[PDB]
Amino acid sequence: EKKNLGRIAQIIGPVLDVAFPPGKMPNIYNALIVKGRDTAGQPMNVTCEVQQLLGNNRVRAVAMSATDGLTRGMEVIDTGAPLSVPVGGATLGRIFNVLGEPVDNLGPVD
Amino acid sequence: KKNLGRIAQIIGPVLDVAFPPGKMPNIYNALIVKGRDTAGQPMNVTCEVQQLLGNNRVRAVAMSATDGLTRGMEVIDTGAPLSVPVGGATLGRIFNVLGEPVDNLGPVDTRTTSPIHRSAPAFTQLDTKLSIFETGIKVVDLLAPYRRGGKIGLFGGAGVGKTVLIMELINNIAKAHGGVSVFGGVGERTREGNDLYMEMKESGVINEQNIAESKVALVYGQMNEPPGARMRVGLTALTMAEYFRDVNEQDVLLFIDNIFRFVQAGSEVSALLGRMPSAVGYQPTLSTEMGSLQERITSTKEGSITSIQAVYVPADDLTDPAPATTFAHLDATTVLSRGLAAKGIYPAVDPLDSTSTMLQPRIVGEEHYEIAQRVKETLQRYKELQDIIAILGLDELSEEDRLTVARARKIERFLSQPFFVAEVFTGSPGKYVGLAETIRGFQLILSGELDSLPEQAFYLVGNIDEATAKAMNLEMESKL
Amino acid sequence: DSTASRYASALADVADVTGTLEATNSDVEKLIRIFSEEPVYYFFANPVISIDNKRSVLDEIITTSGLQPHTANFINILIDSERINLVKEILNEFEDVFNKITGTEVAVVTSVVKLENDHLAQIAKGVQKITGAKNVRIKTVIDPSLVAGFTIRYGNEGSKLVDMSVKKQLEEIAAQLEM
Amino acid sequence: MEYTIVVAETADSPATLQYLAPYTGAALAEYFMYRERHTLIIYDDLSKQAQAYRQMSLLLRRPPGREAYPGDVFYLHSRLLERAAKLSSLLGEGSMTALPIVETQAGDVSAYIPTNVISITDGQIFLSADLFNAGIRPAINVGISVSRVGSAAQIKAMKKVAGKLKLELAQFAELEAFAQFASDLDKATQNQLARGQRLRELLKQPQSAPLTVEEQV
Amino acid sequence: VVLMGDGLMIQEGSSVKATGRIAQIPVSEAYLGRVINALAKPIDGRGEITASESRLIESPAPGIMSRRSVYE
Amino acid sequence: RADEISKIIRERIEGYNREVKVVNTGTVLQVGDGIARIHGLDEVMAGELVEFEEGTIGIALNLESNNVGVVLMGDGLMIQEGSSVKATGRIAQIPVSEAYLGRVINALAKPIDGRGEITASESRLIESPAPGIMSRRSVYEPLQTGLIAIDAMIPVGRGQRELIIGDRQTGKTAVATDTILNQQGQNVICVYVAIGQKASSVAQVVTNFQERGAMEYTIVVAETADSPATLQYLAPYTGAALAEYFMYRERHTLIIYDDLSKQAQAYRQMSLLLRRPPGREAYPGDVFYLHSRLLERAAKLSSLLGEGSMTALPIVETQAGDVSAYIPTNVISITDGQIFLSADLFNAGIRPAINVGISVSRVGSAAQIKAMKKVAGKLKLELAQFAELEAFAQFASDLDKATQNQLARGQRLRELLKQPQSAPLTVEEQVMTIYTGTNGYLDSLELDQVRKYLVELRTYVKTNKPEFQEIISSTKTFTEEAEALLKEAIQEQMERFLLQ
Amino acid sequence: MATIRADEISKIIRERIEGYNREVKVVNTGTVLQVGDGIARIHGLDEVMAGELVEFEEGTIGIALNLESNNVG
Amino acid sequence: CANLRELRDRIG
Ligand SMILES: Nc1ncnc2c1ncn2[C@@H]1O[C@H](COP(=O)(O)OP(=O)(O)OP(=O)(O)O)[C@@H](O)[C@H]1O
Ligand SMILES: Nc1ncnc2c1ncn2[C@@H]1O[C@H](COP(=O)(O)OP(=O)(O)O)[C@@H](O)[C@H]1O
Repeated sequence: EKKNLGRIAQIIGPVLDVAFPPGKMPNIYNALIVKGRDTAGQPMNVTCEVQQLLGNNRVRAVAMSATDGLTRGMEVIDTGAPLSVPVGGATLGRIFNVLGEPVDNLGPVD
Repeated sequence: KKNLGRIAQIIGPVLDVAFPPGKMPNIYNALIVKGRDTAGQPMNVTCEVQQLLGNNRVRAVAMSATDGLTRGMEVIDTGAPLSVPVGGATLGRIFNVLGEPVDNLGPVDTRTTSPIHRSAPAFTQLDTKLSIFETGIKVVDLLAPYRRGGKIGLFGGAGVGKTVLIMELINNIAKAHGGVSVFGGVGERTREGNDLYMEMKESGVINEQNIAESKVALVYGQMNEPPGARMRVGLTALTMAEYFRDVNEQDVLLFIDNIFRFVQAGSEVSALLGRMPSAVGYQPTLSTEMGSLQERITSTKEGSITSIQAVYVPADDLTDPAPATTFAHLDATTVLSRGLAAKGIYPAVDPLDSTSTMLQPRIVGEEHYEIAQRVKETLQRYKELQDIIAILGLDELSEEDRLTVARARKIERFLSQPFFVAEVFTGSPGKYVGLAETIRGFQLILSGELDSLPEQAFYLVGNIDEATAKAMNLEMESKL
Repeated sequence: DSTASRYASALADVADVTGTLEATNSDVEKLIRIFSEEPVYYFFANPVISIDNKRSVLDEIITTSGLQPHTANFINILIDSERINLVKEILNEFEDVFNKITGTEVAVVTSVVKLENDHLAQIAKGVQKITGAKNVRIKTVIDPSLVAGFTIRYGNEGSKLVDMSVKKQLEEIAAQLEM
Repeated sequence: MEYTIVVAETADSPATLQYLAPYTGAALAEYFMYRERHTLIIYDDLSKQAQAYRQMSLLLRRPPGREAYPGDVFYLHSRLLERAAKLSSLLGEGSMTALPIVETQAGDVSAYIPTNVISITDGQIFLSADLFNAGIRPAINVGISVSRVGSAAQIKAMKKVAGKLKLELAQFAELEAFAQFASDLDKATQNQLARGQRLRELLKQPQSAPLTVEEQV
Repeated sequence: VVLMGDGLMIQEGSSVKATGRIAQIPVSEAYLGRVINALAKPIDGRGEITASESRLIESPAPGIMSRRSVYE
Repeated sequence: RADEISKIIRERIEGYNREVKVVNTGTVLQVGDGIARIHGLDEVMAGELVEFEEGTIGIALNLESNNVGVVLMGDGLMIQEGSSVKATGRIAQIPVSEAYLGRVINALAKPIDGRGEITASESRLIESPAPGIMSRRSVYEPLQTGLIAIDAMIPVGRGQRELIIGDRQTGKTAVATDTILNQQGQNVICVYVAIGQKASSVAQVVTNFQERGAMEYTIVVAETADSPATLQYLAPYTGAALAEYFMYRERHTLIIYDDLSKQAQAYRQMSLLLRRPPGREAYPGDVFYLHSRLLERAAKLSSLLGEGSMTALPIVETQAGDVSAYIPTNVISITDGQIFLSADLFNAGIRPAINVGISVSRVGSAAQIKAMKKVAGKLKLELAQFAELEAFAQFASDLDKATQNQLARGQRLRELLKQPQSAPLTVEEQVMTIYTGTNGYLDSLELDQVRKYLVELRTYVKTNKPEFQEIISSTKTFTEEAEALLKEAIQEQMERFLLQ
Repeated sequence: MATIRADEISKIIRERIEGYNREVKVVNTGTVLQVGDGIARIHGLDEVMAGELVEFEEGTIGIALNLESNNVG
Repeated sequence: CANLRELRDRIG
């Protein structure tokens, strides 16, 4: 969406909590992509979904993939919407992850 | 030291020290208080360091009584984590968890002190020369042989055994044993331990006129303690054994009562330590310090520590996590099922779950092994037919099953033993048995030679020849 | 976010709405030595004191402290909104939030030698190279437990570290043992 | 009446009394113990005592242990029942005999408190609802109830006559339970079963009947 | 602290007064026959039993060696 | 000598070059017998190890707002609580190479036999993701185990993940080590870990290995109950990394997880101490995450990734004969097959106990060899027939031949299922055994002597027909002349044994 | 409420500390905050009844249940 | 448990 860059406040395992500036706070069930600071040097990004507001510009999400190798206080970007998964009629014969990115090394789908 | 501590929040048996923020001791360190009492201030209560709550307040449980203590009363730190005087001085004296003699004789020298918290021994130094020692109690000797130097697991409900068993075991194997022993009395009844001390005096193994002749030392964490003492008297018995393993280099048989008292004292205090409840309600850190206590007891090429743990399963609920861990800790396990002594089959060891890892035929003399597997199969047949004998009558089943039920009934009644202290429950004198004697006895029973005698003839028997004497006595008294 | 840091950010908010951030920092600096002298802090904490006596002696303090009227309002609201048992921690915790929203940052130099103005300025320039504050304030202490020179604890209050000191000998022992 | 003492404590009187009054009984116990006369004590309704302790303890936010009781109830009842004992003659044979009663939860002895107090005490004695229901007054669940003291705290005459009759009654109950679904029981088994039922009749008391020791011998 | 008397009349603001002694119920003779409720109060219209020992409600157990073997 | 040590000292203190990089650091708030909390650390990642002041290493789990919880990898005595601790930056790798074979180690893979330092060059992340579905393949290679019924009824294949959920203290470790010793033949490097046993037991087991010669090619990572919670929490992960790495070096591998119940018990212990809010049966929510990430790490490779085989054979024991306990119902919900090694089935004398009731296999029969189908389909039928119509044995005396003969064959097959402790009986030992069992060439014999009949049978024919051994090992398919030679040897041996 | 209450957001506490003993209450207005499972912790509104219907910016309605110290839960 | 194990016994 916009540059709603907040700090990853509190991480207890796959439960991770992300702070925010008080201007914009994301909605509930809202997908948030974390620019996942990976050990491999590339930004292997991870996603999450907030089913719990904290009120104090702080969200409560869990991440779909492994949250290991993630530090405190990384930035974040919201989608401003729930999980916009690229489904449709063109997605035949392909294997998917949860967020719908193709995984069977046949390249991307529409 | 120079950290004059201050007491902040007295929460039952758990208390706390306010410290000068510079200097604080570490875990398991002693903390002796300047306590007062009903007159004057010659009161000295120790405190053990578990954890430190950040800003100059720590968490510490008192061992002795937590009454009569004020906030801001001063405590004294040591830096030595409870160095307990164990050497040749301890022999024949009932000691406290504070390393204090309670048998109203003079205090022995404290030259041989050692801290109660320490490193468990290494892995590689581990004496495995596997051989059995014998007792003279048929239902464990035939079935589940006791590994010398390992551990023995005695599980039972409250009132099914576990006391006359351990009394007969010390009564046999202490006088059979050239090495010294230790009885820890961790949370048993004070009367029974007193009576043990009287029995020890009568046996002459102490020879209370002489310290150096006494082959045992005593420590009694009785029920009067706050649980801080009840969780450390176990390790006091441990370090009493440990000095005899390392510094004395002689083999020691080790007699402990219920460890379930100890771990439930841990469960009692973990709520108030600032920790949380656990699985079903015990302490969370169960198996960690449980296995600490365990693996600080082993035989490591310098002395042999055979050991007997009388852990009380509550109300025969075998799903309990601490005896579940101790199951994998032990070497030879005997569950003492209540339904047996309910039928009066003293002692009430179950022939089904009970085992050892010493059932190797290549260590037990393979005919023995054949015998044991045969009789366990027989009892399995009996207990599985128990469902339908109370439904179909005695003689619905086939005739092979008939003689099977009869012979199995006779052998399970033959599982008795008149112990040399059971006389306060039988009145018949105590009886000692062999091992190959019992082997021949059980082969002659289950082979079916005296498979016509009355079922009461094989009851409270020393052996099968004694049973034949009782059989002729019974067939006299039956007609007249 | 500490419970204290909520009101610390509140004090940051009033230092935002006015331009007396240095004046309110001097006021909270007066307040930390006011709520020193532990009978004073105990009396104002002391949860059985009648609250009108608290506010009347508080007005006496406000008369004698020389506070801004908003930071004067602060003690009254910390009385009424009952969180009086952590107020010294609030006065401490205003420091870093004022430090952040001001735009500077804080660090500590721990040398064997009292480092001069040019050296501390070069070190603050390297700190702004690695952090990028505005008017980064690095107070110091000169401790002889080190051997060689400057150690930096920067970023947060104690977060990240660089050094050229007794570390160069102790880690030399570590990188000599080599096991 | 001259040698009995009641220390009464009903329920609506507040919980502090319900916690501390058994220890007042312990205080009377300790005094008359150190005055060397033999004195017994019958603690009664300990489930009420543990329950009122649960009330006062949980109302001070000690985080309770297993099944919402506090954990120190073992320490409580140990601190109670370790008091009553028999002193030696050195301090002068001051004896204290204690008999607590505990309400098991509706015929079930597998509840929380009775496990703990059975581990505390020496001997248990069960009142079977089954045997009192069938009319065996009073009902002793024989075989399942022992004494850790054993017969050494019996007179010499009782050991001299019948020191196995607990065991022998257990034997008879076993054989009778097995012999109910039998068909062709031997005259030996017949005499065993019949004399066991004769002993079952011997375990019958008219109530409030004072008996002498020789009167049972 | 826990009340013994369900303190309706116990009111806020009242200072509490210290005593410095553990619970010690007075015990002597003339107890033989009487009924108190944890406070040395004969609650049957009896009167008063004087007493002088007043041993502690919480006391240590007797000494282990001085415990007798139970024969009688 | 000592001067050469001094020059090693000299070359190392010249190797010290005053590296100036940034290190995250913080101060000790509270330690709590396993839990330690420190504040002032942001840039530490999840699951990262740090190093304290005293030398005790610890790993970070929860990155809380105010402080950060670190859990201890050793003995927590010398913690000072006001001292400073620093960070590292590594993700808790373990060094690895070939030389572990026959070595025993702690959870840090550091040696404890004292048999020298393992010359480990390569290393590996502990929290590695499992290989993907595209790297996964099907199963063709049969795994051998030596046991009759579990070679037979639920076979195991190299690549898949079979599980045994026998109850308390009835023979799980035994049959695990029997699979190990049965792998004396092939090239497969089994991986043994032992968790939460006494050290004397595992020493007894590895001395059994020393006797049988397993120590040439085995590996033991034994983490007894002495160790702190985190070591046993991450020890099967270390074993798993060993397995996956050596599988990436194209070798065939299996693993014996010992007491994942103890693993999970340690996990809920340390986690609930760490104020992870508890979930079902006081275990925190990610216990399934732990077991899935441990077990489903094992897979079968891609045959362009090297075609290594990884087979997970773990052990969970359950309180007092239950199915509906928590972590057993989790691991049966996750893994393919299951095996019920029940206590009364052992105590009945079946050596060893296999319930062939609810024991089902998802892979079923697809991993058995071609001769195994021929020898085993009739066996499956006969076992179903005896297990169903078994109770008529009490009057199979009266019953007709079609149930009577069949019940007699069924019970003597149950006697055939008996096998002693640690007798390595590979495929040619057992195909003849099941063959004469299903052909009835012994049903004239009575109900005890069949065991000595069978051992004399297999010894004589294993000495007599090496061509039968060869055509077993080559075809893996019963040709008719093989079965001819088989029946010939059966008639000869039966003749000799009947004449005694 | 013991550790953390939801009447201490920075905006409401700054709105408090901009003046101590001051003007009228926000009797029908306030800031919604900490929206749980339909659980709205709004500050203000010191005339709202017990069981009172409240209307929102989404058009969704709500019902007063727990009129607390400063917020309305 | 104690019932539930015994109820397992009764079921079997
Ligand atoms: N095939 C067999 N024949 C005879 N005895 C056996 C056989 N397999 C196992 N046993 C015996 O059963 C006993 C228990 O076995 P084991 O110790 O393997 O149980 P376990 O549950 O695996 O142990 P743990 O509880 O440590 O996992 C062993 O002492 C062993 O002697
Ligand atoms: N072999 C036996 N012979 C006679 N009585 C026995 C025997 N085993 C147990 N008992 C009786 O059962 C009780 C069990 O011992 P006990 O002191 O209850 O120990 P625990 O409480 O650990 O079971 C004994 O007091 C005794 O009365």
